[PDB]
Amino acid sequence: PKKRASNGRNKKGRGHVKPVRCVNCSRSVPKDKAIKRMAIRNIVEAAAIRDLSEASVYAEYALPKTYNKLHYCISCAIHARIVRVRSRTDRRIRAPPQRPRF
Amino acid sequence: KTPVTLAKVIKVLGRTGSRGGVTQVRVEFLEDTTRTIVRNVKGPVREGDILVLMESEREARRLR
Amino acid sequence: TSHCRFYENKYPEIDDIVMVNVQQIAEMGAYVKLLEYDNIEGMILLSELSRRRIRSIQKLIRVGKNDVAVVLRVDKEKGYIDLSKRRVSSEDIIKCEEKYQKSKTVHSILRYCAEKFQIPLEELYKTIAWPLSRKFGHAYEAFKLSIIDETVWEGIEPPSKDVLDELKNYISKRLTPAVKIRADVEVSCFSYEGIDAIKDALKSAEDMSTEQMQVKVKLVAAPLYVLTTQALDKQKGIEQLESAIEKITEVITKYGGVCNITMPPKA
Amino acid sequence: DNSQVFGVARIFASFNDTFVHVTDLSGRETIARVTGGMKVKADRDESSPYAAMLAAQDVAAKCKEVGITAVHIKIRATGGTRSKTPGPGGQAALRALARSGLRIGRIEDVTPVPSDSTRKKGGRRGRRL
Amino acid sequence: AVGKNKRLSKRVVDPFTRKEWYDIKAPSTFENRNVGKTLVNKSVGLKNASDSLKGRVVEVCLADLQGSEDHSFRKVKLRVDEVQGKNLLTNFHGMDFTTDKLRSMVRKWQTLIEANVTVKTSDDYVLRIFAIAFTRKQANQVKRTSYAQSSHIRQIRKVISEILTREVQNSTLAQLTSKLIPEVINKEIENATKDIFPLQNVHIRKVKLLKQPKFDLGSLLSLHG
RNA sequence: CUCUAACUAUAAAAAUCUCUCUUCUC
Ligand SMILES: [Mg+2]
Ligand SMILES: [Mg+2]
Ligand SMILES: [Mg+2]
Ligand SMILES: [Mg+2]
Ligand SMILES: [Zn+2]
Repeated sequence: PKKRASNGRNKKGRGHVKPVRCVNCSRSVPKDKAIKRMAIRNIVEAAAIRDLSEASVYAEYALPKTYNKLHYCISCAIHARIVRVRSRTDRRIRAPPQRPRF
Repeated sequence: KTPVTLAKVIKVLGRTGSRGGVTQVRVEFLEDTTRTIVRNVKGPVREGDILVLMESEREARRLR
Repeated sequence: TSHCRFYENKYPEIDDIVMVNVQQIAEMGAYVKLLEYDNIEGMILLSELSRRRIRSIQKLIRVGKNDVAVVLRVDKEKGYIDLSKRRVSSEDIIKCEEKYQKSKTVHSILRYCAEKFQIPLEELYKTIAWPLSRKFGHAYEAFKLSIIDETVWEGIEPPSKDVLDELKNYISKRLTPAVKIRADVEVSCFSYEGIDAIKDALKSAEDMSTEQMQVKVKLVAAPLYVLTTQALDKQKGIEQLESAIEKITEVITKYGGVCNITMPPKA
Repeated sequence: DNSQVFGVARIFASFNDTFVHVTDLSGRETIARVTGGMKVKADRDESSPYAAMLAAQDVAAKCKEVGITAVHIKIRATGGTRSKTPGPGGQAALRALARSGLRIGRIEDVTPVPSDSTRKKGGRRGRRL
Repeated sequence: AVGKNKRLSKRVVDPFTRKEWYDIKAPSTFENRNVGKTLVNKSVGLKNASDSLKGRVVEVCLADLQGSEDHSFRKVKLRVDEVQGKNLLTNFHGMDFTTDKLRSMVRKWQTLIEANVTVKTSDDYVLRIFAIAFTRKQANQVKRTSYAQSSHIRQIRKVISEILTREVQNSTLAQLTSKLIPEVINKEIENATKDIFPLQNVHIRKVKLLKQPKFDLGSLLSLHG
């Protein structure tokens, strides 16, 4: 039976979209079904912020960030903890998991 | 050389490892007490011990 | 007493290949003794012990037996080794085999010397083996030369001349080799007289044969005449076979026949 | 400027065997190339942070003998059609470079990111493991 | 490690005794004209080093050339062409952004408009210039997206293209670079399209270079000191 | 009754299984 009225794809009116490859397993998966996670992080983590600050010319050098949109597979997404199985009445909710920190 | 350094724990970050027998703590050096590391310990510790380290650049990684 | 390592120093170097006899196994690894060098102990760890997944250690290591290994780190203060076993290439084991075999020969010979003279192997190695290894890289080639050319004992000081005499006696007794060099010449004669041709040919062949090595032309086939020579020096027998070939060519060129070659003189 | 002789650190951290490769400003001249697999045994931990740590100490010592006192980090992932996410060792390499006296300037990420891949290795169903 | 099958198919020296340092001199259009030092083999009679230097392309942050930090995210490539001995001169070779800023402004829920133009400057230098703009959410837009229709995008591309052509054909890359440093072309492009669409973050990125006419010594030495 | 900031990072191997099923009416 229909486990998902949206069929998971989130297409509803296109017929075909261009597939994208998985970052981990390189699975040719449609760009809308594939789970996209925007990893924006610090090029140097808090483990070395003090060290870099002390040992860098250009006082108050604003260190750069690194941005990458990761196109996960879906088997990979289940396995790499990116996305989790949910209750059948909980699958309804599409809002992200409530702002991890404020 | 003999670069043996000491580090007093300021807090203990739970117990890690597949065995469940190792722990993870946040140590701060006897010198330069504003410079801290996270390090893995194998045995009973609490806030106050002085670990001995043969390294200083190493940081603890969660054991799986 | 087997001691006083083969090389000029008792400690290893950082990259070498070696061979090891296992003595025991502990949980973290095995601290075992080196045989390419004298006796110094060192660890081989389980993570760098087996090639495939380490399912058993008894089957692989076989304590009390001989294996190939390499050395990665060295303790040059009191003596401790870090070794490796998975990183032995398919080509590494072969040269390890040959190196250990020549070392074992040069060790057993001088061990017999020490046992017959009841003098520690340290002094005997310092007096004989070390200068020879300095001169020619390894003492076994010097032993082969002493079998052939006896100038190798000039400028070397033994503890006593009786030591040199007994060592030369054991060289003559133990390292007896020749090489069976064999060639096959195709006879193709259909000339008028063809048996006196071969008779004269081997009359000349046995004429030039030196005392130290024999020359006999054996007959296996009418076209295929075989030449077998015991190369004691491994370099003059080829010349002997070539001279015999020259003689047989001179024989055949004027009777009226011809001959061919299948197997030139090859060891 | 107080005559800080500059170089570029130019770290390359794949998912195995990270690279630390310092060069002058032009980049045409290569000095102190020592890599991660240069210094660690297991052949599987070439990507490990400790590998990049020791490689970083060696390049720092060599460059300090050279005369270069400050470096420019150019972090590179494996790039191309590959994962193109920075390797585990590169961050440790950068930290150890910043530890060993060297001064740090203008960290950049220079991973080769395509306007598209030619084709990603693995087949349509990819690596099945 | 230390493993090698030796599939090879001491004469050792230290290669730094036969080496030395040259200095990188920036064009006068930048303030901090002392760029850095470059390591070179010692001069040999058979092969002179000065031949080897020319053609080198040094990559320097723009903020390192003007002292300020408003130019932190830009980057300039200089070409080594003329060596004065223990000091060499660099001409402009190219411009680019830093990937950090580029990804920082390429954000979702807004259309990026790209303009590409290959032109010839006042001299015979032939350049290629890329401009990137992003539609801006209005200061009153309760609607959350900020998309632009294809007609607006095409009009904006036309405007940016004509502006870039105008400001290349009317000056030389000396004057063009002196114009690029205070990014007045960005302001002008934003102002010329103010009626069409808001266009936040109008930037000129990756000023390429495709041809050099000849070796003109007079202006190159004139560009220094 | 006014509000968009923090973060990473595990994929070794594991095949197969002979019974027999039994009533709800105060
Ligand atoms: Mg189902
Ligand atoms: Mg989905
Ligand atoms: Mg339709
Ligand atoms: Mg699976
Ligand atoms: Zn996948």
